[PDB]
Amino acid sequence: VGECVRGRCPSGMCCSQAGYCGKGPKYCGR
Repeated sequence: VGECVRGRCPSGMCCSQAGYCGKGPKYCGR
């Protein structure tokens, strides 16, 4: 979160095209 940690995310978060992890349209969509 913030970064996708080595490409991973914490509990149910998603990874954006920018290598940044969070929850929302640009994270779980694109």
